[PDB]
Amino acid sequence: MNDFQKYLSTAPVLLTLWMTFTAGFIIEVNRFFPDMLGLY
Amino acid sequence: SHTVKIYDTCIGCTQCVRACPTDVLEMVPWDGCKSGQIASSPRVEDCVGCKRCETACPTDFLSVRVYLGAETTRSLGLAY
Amino acid sequence: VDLDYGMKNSYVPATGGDGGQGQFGAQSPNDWRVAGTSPVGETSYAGAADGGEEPWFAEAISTVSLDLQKADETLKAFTKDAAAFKIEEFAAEKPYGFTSSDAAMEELVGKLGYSKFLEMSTKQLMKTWGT
Amino acid sequence: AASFLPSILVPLVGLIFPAFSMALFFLYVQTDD
Amino acid sequence: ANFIKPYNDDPFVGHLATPITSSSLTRALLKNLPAYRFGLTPLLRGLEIGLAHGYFLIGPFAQLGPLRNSDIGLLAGFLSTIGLILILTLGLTIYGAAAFGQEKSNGSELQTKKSWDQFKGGFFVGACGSAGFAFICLSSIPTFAL
Amino acid sequence: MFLISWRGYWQELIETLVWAHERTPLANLIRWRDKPVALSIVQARLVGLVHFSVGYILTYAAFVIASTSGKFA
Amino acid sequence: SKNVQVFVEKDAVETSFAKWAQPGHFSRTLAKGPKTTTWIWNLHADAHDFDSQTSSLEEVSRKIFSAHFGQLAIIFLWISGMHFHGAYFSNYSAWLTDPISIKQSSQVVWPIVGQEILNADVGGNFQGIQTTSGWFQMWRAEGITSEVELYWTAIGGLAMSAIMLFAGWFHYHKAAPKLEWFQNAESMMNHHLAGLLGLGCLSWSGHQIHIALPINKLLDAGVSPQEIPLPHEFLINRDLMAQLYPSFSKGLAPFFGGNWGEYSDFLTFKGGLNPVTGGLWLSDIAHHHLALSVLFIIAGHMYRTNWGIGHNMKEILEAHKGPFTGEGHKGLYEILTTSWHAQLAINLAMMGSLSIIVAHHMYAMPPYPYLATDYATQLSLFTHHMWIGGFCVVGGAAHGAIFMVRDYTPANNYNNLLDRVLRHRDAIISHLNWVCIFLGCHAFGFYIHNDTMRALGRPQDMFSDKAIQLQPIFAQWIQNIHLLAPGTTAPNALATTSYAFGGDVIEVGGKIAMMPIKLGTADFMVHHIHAFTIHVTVLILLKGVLYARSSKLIPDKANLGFRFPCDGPGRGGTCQSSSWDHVFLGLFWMYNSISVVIFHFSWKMQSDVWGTITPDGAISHITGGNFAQSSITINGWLRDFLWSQASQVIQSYGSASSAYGLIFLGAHFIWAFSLMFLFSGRGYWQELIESIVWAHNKLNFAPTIQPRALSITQGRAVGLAHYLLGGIGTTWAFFLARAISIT
Amino acid sequence: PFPTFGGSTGGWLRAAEVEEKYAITWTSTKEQIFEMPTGGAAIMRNGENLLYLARKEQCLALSTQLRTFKINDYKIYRIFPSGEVQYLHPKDGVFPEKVNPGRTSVNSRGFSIGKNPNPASIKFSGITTYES
Ligand code: CLA
Ligand code: CLA
Ligand code: CLA
Ligand code: CLA
Ligand code: CLA
Ligand code: CLA
Ligand SMILES: CC1=C(/C=C/C(C)=C/C=C/C(C)=C/C=C/C=C(C)/C=C/C=C(C)/C=C/C2=C(C)CCCC2(C)C)C(C)(C)CCC1
Ligand SMILES: CC1=C(C/C=C(\C)CCC[C@H](C)CCC[C@H](C)CCCC(C)C)C(=O)c2ccccc2C1=O
Ligand code: SF4
Repeated sequence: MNDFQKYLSTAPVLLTLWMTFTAGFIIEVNRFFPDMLGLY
Repeated sequence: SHTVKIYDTCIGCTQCVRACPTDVLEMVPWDGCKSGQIASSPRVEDCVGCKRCETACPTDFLSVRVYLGAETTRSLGLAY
Repeated sequence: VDLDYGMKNSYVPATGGDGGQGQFGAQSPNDWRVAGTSPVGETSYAGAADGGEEPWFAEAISTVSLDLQKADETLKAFTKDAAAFKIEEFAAEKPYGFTSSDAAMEELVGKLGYSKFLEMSTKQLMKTWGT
Repeated sequence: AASFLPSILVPLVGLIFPAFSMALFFLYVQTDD
Repeated sequence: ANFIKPYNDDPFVGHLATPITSSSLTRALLKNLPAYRFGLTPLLRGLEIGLAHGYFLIGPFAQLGPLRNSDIGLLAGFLSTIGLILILTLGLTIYGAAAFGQEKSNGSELQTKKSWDQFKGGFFVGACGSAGFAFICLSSIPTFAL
Repeated sequence: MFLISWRGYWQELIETLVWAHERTPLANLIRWRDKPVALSIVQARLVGLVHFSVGYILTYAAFVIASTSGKFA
Repeated sequence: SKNVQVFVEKDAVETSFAKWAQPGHFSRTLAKGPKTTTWIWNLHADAHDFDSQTSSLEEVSRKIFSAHFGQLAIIFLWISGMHFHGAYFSNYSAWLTDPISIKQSSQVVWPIVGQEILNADVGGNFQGIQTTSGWFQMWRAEGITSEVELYWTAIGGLAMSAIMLFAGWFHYHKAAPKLEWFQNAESMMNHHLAGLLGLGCLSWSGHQIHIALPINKLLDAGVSPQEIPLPHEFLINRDLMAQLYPSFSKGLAPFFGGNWGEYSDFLTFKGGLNPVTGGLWLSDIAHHHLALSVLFIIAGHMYRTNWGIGHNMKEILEAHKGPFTGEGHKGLYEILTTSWHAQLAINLAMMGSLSIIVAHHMYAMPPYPYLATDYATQLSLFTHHMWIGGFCVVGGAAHGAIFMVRDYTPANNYNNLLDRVLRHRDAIISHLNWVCIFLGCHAFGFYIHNDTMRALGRPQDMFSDKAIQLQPIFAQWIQNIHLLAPGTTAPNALATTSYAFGGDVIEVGGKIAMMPIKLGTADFMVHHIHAFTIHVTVLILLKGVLYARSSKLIPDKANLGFRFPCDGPGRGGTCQSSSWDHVFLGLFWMYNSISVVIFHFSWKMQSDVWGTITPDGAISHITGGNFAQSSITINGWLRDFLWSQASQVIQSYGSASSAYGLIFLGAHFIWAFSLMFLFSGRGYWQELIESIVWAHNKLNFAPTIQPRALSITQGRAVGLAHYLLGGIGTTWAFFLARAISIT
Repeated sequence: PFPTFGGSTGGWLRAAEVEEKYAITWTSTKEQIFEMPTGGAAIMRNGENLLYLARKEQCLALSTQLRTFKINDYKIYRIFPSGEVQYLHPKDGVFPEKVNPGRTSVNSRGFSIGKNPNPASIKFSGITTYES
């Protein structure tokens, strides 16, 4: 477990997870609040 | 042909003279360093300009500097 | 042997940007710019090799070689000064029953050949010449 | 007539002149003063 | 059996004695070519070489040139060949000047200034004349029919 | 070609060509007086930049002229 | 005891996640830790170079076997996904009913951000991206009929993927074979040539004879997919098969007896293409595989194993020596049984060469139902396999060079073929250089000559079919030979192997599937250009292999390695003199070569083959036959091909083909981006980085892993990578967009 | 005393006959196969061996290989067209990597690389900063 957590703490892995999360939240925002070119 | 100069920062590691592909460098007696030896360039007429020597120097800045210059058959490595 | 044969070349060092003639000269005394092949029964590159019935491949006929006997001489001549320095130091360190530099050289080189002599420290030499 | 000049000069400028010039340069760079 | 051996029995020269390089056929052909043949004077060497090269050069120009289909096509081809010969002759002259110099002595050695000049002259005469011969020959072609 | 390919490759190839000329009968008669060698590092850079530049200008020159003239003239 | 035995070590490597948390464990140097950014890049570049990670062949070998299992697992997952996507996100059922109208689609995009436009109205009450891999045609040939079957094959794929992954772990951590096991070439070849290929073909023939053939006959006749009996029904009820093929009634009795003729119903040598589907007759394909199977199985019994009979490859190789080749093939066996790189070289080159052959043979002789009329799929497959082939071929050369620098031993190679080759390398390279110049000057000169002539208003002086003509006489002759073969040199055949050589026009759905392809002056000119491109590629690559260890310029290149940046600024400059650099340059020429080939295919087909034919004999080709008089000049290619056939991509915005337009532009960008890595040097970048780092330091912060510029070699690699991606990507979009429209 | 080699197209050319040539010599205790810089494999003789090359680097490269075979008695010479010979390596009998009393320093500057003069100072002089 400890060792696996270290692998999951490696730079490449963390970047992918973080970017996936970031991408996801951006996509989700556009799904519910779509087509915005300004704050209204 | 090319010009090779050695500076006082040499430490007599002998690495440069062991890397020259054409025996241009030698290790001569000296007292400025603990090793008691310094490098010399007695036969620069056979330098091809490889700069392998510089790559081997351990000093902060190369104690052995090769300045490329006039070119001859020997310096241009022409077997023909 | 003319130790300066190579140094005696047409090369003239430039002011700045040139290492110089170095230790053995920078260029061959002879000029490489010679002619090409010639018809049967003729010669072109001065002291060239006759191509016989195949003048087209005359340049492949070697005329420049190294005599093993002559090789020994060149080794001795070019390393004469080094030998001198070596024996001189041996002489300086109070040699046992020393005679003459040359004599010592012959004795010391009679044994330990010559190459070995050149690569031996004065201390080793004195040990060797203890007798 | 001057009108004939294009057909008398162009052959010279584009063929004869360049040739001789190149030849001279070669002889100049291949000579050892 | 090994058909490839070191050239001149020198294992370190950059050449090999292959069937192509050293066969009776190759040796014979090269020995009797005008360039390397024995006894030919510089002029004659050039002449033979020129006669050979001029005859085959008129063809390309005559059959594939700008005025090939014109009635004066063969004449034009001849002129074109002469032009090419002149260019090649200039080259020979220039080469000699650079390679050999200005004054010579040996003599009768294709590789000297005088000999080279004679060689060049022969080439020009032979080449131009050979081209002319081809013009005469190509003027009327035989069908060799009985 | 000059910008992406560097000297080492070409020098080795030129060496082979020298061998051929010296070993081919008839052509052996003629020889060079200046040893054939590959272009230098900086030289190639210059040659390449010039080729790139000349082509750049020439191609646009044709377009700007033919396009404008062909349509409005 | 037995010459061939199984030797395996139990519990060789412990399974744990410790090493996973220690990046760089494989290397001694990298293991120490990161001090500069170079460490990161090196970690990824030395990951699979096992030879440098260990000094024992056994260990290297063990890793390779397991790694291969991993690739197989990935491949299985890939295939599984495709079948699943064809079961849940496709219009196969509708297409199956009306193959001519409905367009194949197996990918659907989520309705996010207007990307839905990409979901086209393909047909069959379905909206999705039109795929071009040819899955539908293959499935029809197999006799899938349903989408339930596709689901099950998908499940099988997933299962297989898992099995392979387990095998990899098992044969590396629990049961690792020893070196002796690996070094059994004769056995391996016997097994792979009789079991993998022979039994494989036989098994496939079984499926084709018992399941595919019957179902496809019914489909072609007109039977609705739902009305066709399930596959198992055919296998059980022999009577049903007898109705379709009236020989199954006799059973296997004819086979055991010598009367193989009775099976002529399903095993045939018809030749040509099925008129209804436009694909090769399945009956012929069944006989094909059956015949091949027998051949392979017989061939698998040629090498000695443990029973005396057979051949020993070493003996065969050593016996073949002649007067002009010294010791001959002596020493090769040891090389190929003690060097993985050497083996990869040969294997990789042959694999790539096969792909190129597949591309040619798969268009001339369409193998699947309803494939020829689908111009998009045809173009996609040809180009795809042409590329895969080029990369593999260059790769073979690369690994060949790695062998010379790392595994070649002078002692084991005295006066053998390899030694003698390296002893006349100057001659070989010199001659090839000339051949390349000759071909290049003459071949490309033809085009330049024509351009000048047409521009100068002198069309009668061009090398054209209407002026000075350069006809491909030899090829024209072979075509006639192949056309007249059926009934003569091939008496039992009924039609030409391909209609390309000659014959009639096969049309399916009003569209031309195949037609005689004629060869004229333009074809001569282009074919010789192909020769030039290939020859130059070989020059660069071969020079790299031959001069890998030494050269007149750098006599000790071997010690420097296979991938060194240079030797220095001396000797006039020694930049890019490694064998790696030769591969680097070779790839650029391979790109050029393949690009021209694929363009030839695209224009020739759209001009002299593809098109529509009326009920009566009126053939209208897509481009109109412009290839003959337009492909003879460079301006023609720029105008009648690139400029005209690119009207689709540039005008794709606002349509389902908009993606191709965006990718076309993106690829151009990446191609240009690469030119900054290919023209610049590390020095400028390193100095720039220094100034940037100054800023970070001025604000009291800077990375301990000191930022450094990419290595010389990496710079070149990054440049080549982006260059290739951009160039190939651009054509990818260009072709696909154009094809969708033409189809 | 030539080693056993079958020939190659990578040997010497005209320069070796009209400009300059090189030669290496060594002694072996066994007949073994070595790789020659020119390209190919050769078998050395049990005793004295002589080989000709066109470049000094080619000769010194072979010496490196020889050291692997534990041979350290190699000698390199340069033969001019007229027959003159120059002994080049080991020059003083002692390999250059080993300090030998009696060798003088050459091309040495007694200061750090950063103490060289400024280019502008030596303008119109003909000398370079590193030679100044
Ligand atoms: C359009 C760009 C272009 C062109 C024209 C060339 C041209 C060439 N490359 Mg090259 N190359 C390029 C881009 C290009 N390269 C790029 C971008 C790279 C980077 C990867 C390379 C990398 C590269 C390598 C690594 C190699 C080449 C080689 C070659 C040569 C092939 C031999 C040949 O066909 O000679 C013919 C050349 C021609 C240009 C043909 C056209 C010339 C006319 C039509 C023929 C008649 C003209 C006549 C001789 C003189 C006319 C007189 C008058 C015009 C003054 C040739 C000089 C190979 C080589 O040198 O081996 C031989 C080789 O090894 N190239
Ligand atoms: C301004 C320079 C110039 C000029 C005036 C010409 C003129 C000509 N060229 Mg041309 N050419 C040039 C530059 C030039 N070229 C360049 C730079 C190239 C390289 C791309 C070419 C490549 C080229 C080709 C490939 C061909 C021509 C051809 C022709 C001829 C076609 C017309 C005709 O009647 O042919 C019919 C020919 C004749 C009626 C024969 C005319 C008599 C000849 C020209 C006498 C030449 C003798 C001359 C003094 C020798 C030179 C000596 C030297 C010291 C300069 C014409 C004489 C064609 C031709 O037929 O060549 C002759 C041809 O095939 N040219
Ligand atoms: C490299 C390819 C190529 C080829 C084959 C041709 C061919 C031709 N051109 Mg063209 N041209 C080209 C490129 C080419 N062009 C390019 C790139 C340009 C742009 C600069 C031009 C511009 C051009 C012009 C402007 C004109 C031509 C013309 C011609 C024609 C005249 C031929 C001539 O006089 O040659 C003369 C050839 C020779 C003297 C020698 C030929 C080579 C020999 C046969 C080789 C022999 C080798 C031998 C077999 C070795 C073995 C020997 C051993 C057995 C002993 C001919 C059809 C003219 C014409 O009328 O057009 C139709 C013309 O006016 N060309
Ligand atoms: C070659 C394999 C392959 C490929 C390229 C695709 C591609 C696609 N599939 Mg598909 N599929 C495949 C195999 C494949 N499939 C197989 C084998 C099955 C059977 C299980 C399926 C079942 C399937 C379904 C059921 C669906 C798709 C869908 C899709 C599309 C959306 C993909 C997606 O989820 O995006 C979004 C991606 C995600 C939601 C995943 C989140 C991203 C993760 C978290 C990043 C990875 C984390 C990283 C690895 C951490 C490393 C940790 C370390 C231990 C390694 C896409 C075109 C969907 C679709 O088309 O809908 C219309 C859809 O519904 N596929
Ligand atoms: C008849 C026996 C047999 C068969 C079928 C194979 C088949 C294979 N070997 Mg192989 N091998 C054999 C004997 C056999 N070997 C022997 C005796 C040796 C020792 C001398 C080796 C040593 C060996 C090495 C060293 C390597 C292979 C590799 C491979 C694979 C090559 C990649 C490929 O074509 O993918 C085709 C892929 C498939 C067809 C997928 C299915 C694969 C499974 C395992 C087939 C097993 C039979 C299957 C269950 C069908 C049963 C029939 C039943 C339904 C009635 C392939 C799966 C290479 C590899 O990648 O291995 C991982 C490799 O590196 N083999
Ligand atoms: C059967 C296929 C095969 C196999 C098993 C190998 C195996 C090997 N090769 Mg090899 N090679 C192959 C094919 C193959 N190659 C081909 C086809 C080529 C020609 C291009 C090469 C060219 C080649 C070179 C030039 C070198 C090797 C090297 C190596 C060794 C180390 C690999 C390495 O560094 O891993 C690490 C692997 C990687 C870093 C690859 C990662 C993928 C990169 C990032 C490209 C990804 C492109 C991607 C598809 C684009 C996606 C676009 C998207 C983002 C939009 C290893 C023995 C190297 C070596 O030192 O050998 C001893 C070496 O120098 N090979
Ligand atoms: C393939 C081959 C071969 C070869 C061939 C050839 C290569 C040929 C050539 C040929 C040739 C190439 C020839 C030529 C000829 C020439 C001539 C025949 C000439 C003549 C001339 C004359 C006769 C004269 C002239 C003149 C002069 C000199 C000057 C003045 C004027 C006049 C006119 C008088 C053979 C068969 C062997 C064999 C096989 C291989
Ligand atoms: C092709 C190529 C060469 C070889 C190119 C050469 C040798 C050019 C040769 C042809 C030019 C046009 C010179 C030919 C000049 C004629 C022989 C006439 C000369 C007359 C004199 C009087 C000037 C390099 O040397 C090189 C070096 C470094 C990086 C890339 C490359 C590179 O790509
Ligand atoms: S540049 Fe090369 S030849 Fe000159 S001294 Fe340094 S290592 Fe020796």
